Amino acid sequence: SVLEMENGYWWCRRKKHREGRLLKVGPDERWCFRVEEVNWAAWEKTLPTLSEDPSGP
Amino acid sequence: FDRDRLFSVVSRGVPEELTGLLEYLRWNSKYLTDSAYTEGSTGKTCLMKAVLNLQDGVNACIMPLLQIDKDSGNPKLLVNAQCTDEFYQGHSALHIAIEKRSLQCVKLLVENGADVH
Amino acid sequence: LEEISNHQGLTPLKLAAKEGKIEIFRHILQREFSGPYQPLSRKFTEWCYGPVRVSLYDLSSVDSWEKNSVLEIIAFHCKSPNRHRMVVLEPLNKL
Repeated sequence: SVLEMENGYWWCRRKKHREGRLLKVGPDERWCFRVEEVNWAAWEKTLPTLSEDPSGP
Repeated sequence: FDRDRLFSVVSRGVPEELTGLLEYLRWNSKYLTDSAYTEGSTGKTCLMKAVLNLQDGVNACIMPLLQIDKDSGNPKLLVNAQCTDEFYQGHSALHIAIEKRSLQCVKLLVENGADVH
Repeated sequence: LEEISNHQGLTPLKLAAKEGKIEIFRHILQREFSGPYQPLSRKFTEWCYGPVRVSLYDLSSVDSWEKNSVLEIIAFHCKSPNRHRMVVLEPLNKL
């Protein structure tokens, strides 16, 4: 239903909105999509992240 | 001397290039707690950048940076610097050292005047 | 090697979505590597604060802005009994 509503109607055609944001991965710039998960069992800072500061959507 | 050179050498963490820093602030009455040396995005102080880019448990240029802002004599202290953003209102470098799960950097922070409240 | 199209016009991710093969589809759609071989990853980590963590999934040839996406191929092109089990795995559920 959302894949048929994204096209819009037959008379007028809807604009194609891009999902996510064009971010830079280490320049390997990709269109990405953030999820946010709460894991109470990792506790490991031995993992490289893209950014250093948290940020809202 | 500019701000981003200080941010690059505090993100790499090597303690040599802060020599020439201290008297430079003493040349122009600057401090490490104003809006000129901290970012206008959130108020990220170079101490907070030092704890955010620590390597293998301890960033080697934190105690030189606390030594420099001990000898320069700021009216508002460096370890009690908090962000002024509406996203980070009150967030200190002690929260970064506790968040990065390192006893050594929070020990170096609270040994040098970090308020714990 | 992922962006090579075959004679039907499909990459390996779109072929795993058309053929309905969910285990290789789940593995391609969220794979993370460490150190070297980092540009051939699709699930990155933007930041981590204690327990909360933001994962940046790549949606190159996944969302419907493309002409022949993975979502159009799952919904309209696949003929499998596990066609509904592919729209419930991450990041397609949140998307």
